[PDB]
Amino acid sequence: NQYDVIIIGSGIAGALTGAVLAKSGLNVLILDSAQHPRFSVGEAATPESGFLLRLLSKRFDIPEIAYLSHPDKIIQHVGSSACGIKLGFSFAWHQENAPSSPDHLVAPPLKVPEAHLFRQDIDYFALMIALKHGAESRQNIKIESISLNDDGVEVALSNAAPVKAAFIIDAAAQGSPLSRQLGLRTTEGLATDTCSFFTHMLNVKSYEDALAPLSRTRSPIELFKSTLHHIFEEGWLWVIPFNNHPQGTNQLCSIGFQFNNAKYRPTEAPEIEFRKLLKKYPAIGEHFKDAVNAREWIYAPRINYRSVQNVGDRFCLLPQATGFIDPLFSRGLITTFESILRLAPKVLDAARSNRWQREQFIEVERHCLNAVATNDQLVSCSYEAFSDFHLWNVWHRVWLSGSNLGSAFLQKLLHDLEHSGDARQFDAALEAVRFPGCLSLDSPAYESLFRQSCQVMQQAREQARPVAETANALHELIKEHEAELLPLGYSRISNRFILK
Ligand SMILES: [Ca+2]
Repeated sequence: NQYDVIIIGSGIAGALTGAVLAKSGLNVLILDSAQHPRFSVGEAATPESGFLLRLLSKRFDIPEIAYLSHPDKIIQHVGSSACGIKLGFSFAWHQENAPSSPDHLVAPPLKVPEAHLFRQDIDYFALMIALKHGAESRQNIKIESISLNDDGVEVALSNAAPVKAAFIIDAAAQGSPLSRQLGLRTTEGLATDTCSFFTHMLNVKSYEDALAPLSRTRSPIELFKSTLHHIFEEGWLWVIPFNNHPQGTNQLCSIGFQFNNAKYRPTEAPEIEFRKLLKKYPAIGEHFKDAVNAREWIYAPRINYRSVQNVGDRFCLLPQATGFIDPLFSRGLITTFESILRLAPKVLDAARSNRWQREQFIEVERHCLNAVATNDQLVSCSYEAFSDFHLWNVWHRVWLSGSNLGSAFLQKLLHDLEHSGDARQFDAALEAVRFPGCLSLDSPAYESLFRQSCQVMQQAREQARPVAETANALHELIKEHEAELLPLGYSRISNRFILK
């Protein structure tokens, strides 16, 4: 074969997959119909995504991958416009036909700052990592066909000779091109049904200046220096600044609003839907008095999908090509980076033994499809908890306790790897987790809390239960399971800023 591995898509997922494989001695070809620089959403890093990048870096000995996990390192090595800063997630709740209250907020702060990724700069830098380790890249191409054979894969291209490899990876951020032709993609059975409008803006006012200062909120973090979620019954809006870092030079702020299609369907053009949203929620409008759009609004009428399979003898779909639920909680990048970390060693074994059977990659599929299902439950139940602040306040502890447990588990895996230097042991440890794709990874007590909490929320939606009933039911579940969670005081509802 001309190449060991062909990768579709040259964003961060495809580029980092290409880098680790090329560093490990494979001949890699990255194909993309787009070209750099180009825009992309999926901007909010998490503690999980940070640890996964550091794991990728350490597992494959590529120090530059670890720069992408911390904003100071991004500023220094990628560039001063390449990120904003994030000291936590903040959630501010609103309701139609009532003034918004600065006490209807929750914001768990971080120990260590994470990044708001300016993806045009981040992704190009990541492609450069791959290129410097020997991966070939072809941009602005047109794939005529993909053929999956006994002996390999053939990709036909427009105005060029066909290219051959042993294996193909679909790392495309959108479209799921291999998923299309294989008939694997479906919306059947998903609880989440949401649309999205997104763009980048100049002169978006900070939360502190527009709505309420730190003296009024009593928040331990500036909401300006956080991934801000404005939440309400039928949907939510993100405020993700790139212009909030003291050494940063980016002027933009990412803005996206999502609707639950069961509750509200948009009928008009994006700027009209935006102005109607700000009329419904004048508190949110305070961000945008002097703001101007720095690109066209993108509308996606349904962002949710999944796939019935995602690996074969000669292929693997990375998580973005397999399934997506919603930007809420930024679970997409988490799933993506863990999947690469699980897949890459198996592709190396396969390339070195020349054995290419679906069974070799079954744990990659298991993690991916379980992650998407969990993500679907988490988000759909969250969209229901948007109906009331007190309900949201109680419910958000279910997400937080899980995520805290998952991060702690990933940190432990990193620490073990760094002190032993044992890559096989790490690969086995990640594969041996009891709940791959779930928020905790390995806590039966947490996953009991999660599953019963999700049941409470789905019943509440199906039978239109009172929000005070639903909140109390969740609160008792947290109290029941609290002893087996990290000791952060998840059950004390009066504390709206759960500190590490
Ligand atoms: Ca080779």
